[PDB]
Amino acid sequence: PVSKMRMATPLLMQ
Amino acid sequence: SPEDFVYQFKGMCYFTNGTERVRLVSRSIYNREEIVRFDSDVGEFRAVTLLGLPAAEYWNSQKDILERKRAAVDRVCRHNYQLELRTTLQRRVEPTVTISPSNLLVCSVTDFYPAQIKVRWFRNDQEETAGVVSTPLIRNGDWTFQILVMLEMTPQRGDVYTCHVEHPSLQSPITVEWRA
Amino acid sequence: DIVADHVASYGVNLYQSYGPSGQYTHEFDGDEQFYVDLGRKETVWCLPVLRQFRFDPQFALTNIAVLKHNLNSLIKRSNSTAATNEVPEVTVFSKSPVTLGQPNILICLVDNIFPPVVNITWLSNGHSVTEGVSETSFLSKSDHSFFKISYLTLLPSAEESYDCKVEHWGLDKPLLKHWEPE
Repeated sequence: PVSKMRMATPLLMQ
Repeated sequence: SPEDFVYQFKGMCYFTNGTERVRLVSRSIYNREEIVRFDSDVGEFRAVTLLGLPAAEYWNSQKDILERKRAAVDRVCRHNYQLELRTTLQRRVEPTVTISPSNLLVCSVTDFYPAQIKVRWFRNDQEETAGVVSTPLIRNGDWTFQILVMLEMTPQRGDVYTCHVEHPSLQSPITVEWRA
Repeated sequence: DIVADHVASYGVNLYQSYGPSGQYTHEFDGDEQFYVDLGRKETVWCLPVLRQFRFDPQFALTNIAVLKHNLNSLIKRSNSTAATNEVPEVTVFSKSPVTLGQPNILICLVDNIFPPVVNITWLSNGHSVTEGVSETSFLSKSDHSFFKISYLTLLPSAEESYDCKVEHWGLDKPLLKHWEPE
């Protein structure tokens, strides 16, 4: 119930 | 000298008028050169140089990838902002104000947060403007700032100089005096 | 270049071939909220109030993995185009106005860092100083170079001076920024 800091996630190239 | 290869990825959020306007720009960087970018204003990836072309073409071809990047401004930005509102944007640290000679009078305004601040000199109840010059706002790195505001004067008998400081942290403005 | 009230980096993800090494941090309005200790899988908050929140360190390691792959793809695709060495820009100042015998902190600002590799150490009257020393992570700039700040704790005393010693590849010989109380 403890709040979370979120992050943007990187993408794998092909 | 040694050789090095650097890759950076930056998920940046931009907020204005509280949470009315929120913009996300994910950035990919190859040695100081941004090559691909996702900007929530646009809605899809865009190569920014040739290097970023295959990446953007591939990522854009994935309906589920774009699906999730379009949701990111809500999942990541707006979410974190709520946490920021309760903590980081609540941080108020009060300036400590000090007058001292360098013919110059320096008003040191140190250790404050956030950055907004107004420092005014007075000489005998009259505001001085023409003879004042600030250093740029200095960022300490420790979640505080400082700034130095100098005044050119030649001290006469019975002269009182006043540093006047406004900051969100203060209900009432700080005043510090200095006498010849 | 974008104008906003507030600007966050909910992910400054960094990887580099040299080392190799990584870094993961969140910034808010130009200050470091936290970094993740990759070798320890540990979140280290840099602004006390934020210790009430959680952030799984695992996923930062995952992110760096993605970067590691992508970097390899781009070294290949760019015909091994390697980073250019900048000249760093150094400044030393104090946190508080100086009072002899009253506790202070020296700040060493190192700007325009690229690539993110640097040795920042302190010198007191020619000897080096070990304790009272800490520093930030590499902080990001909009031009994609970094800056980094080094701190030294001290009691200012007359005839007792400090040098902030910086080593970078863009530097021919190590640079020394001097500080006197005065």
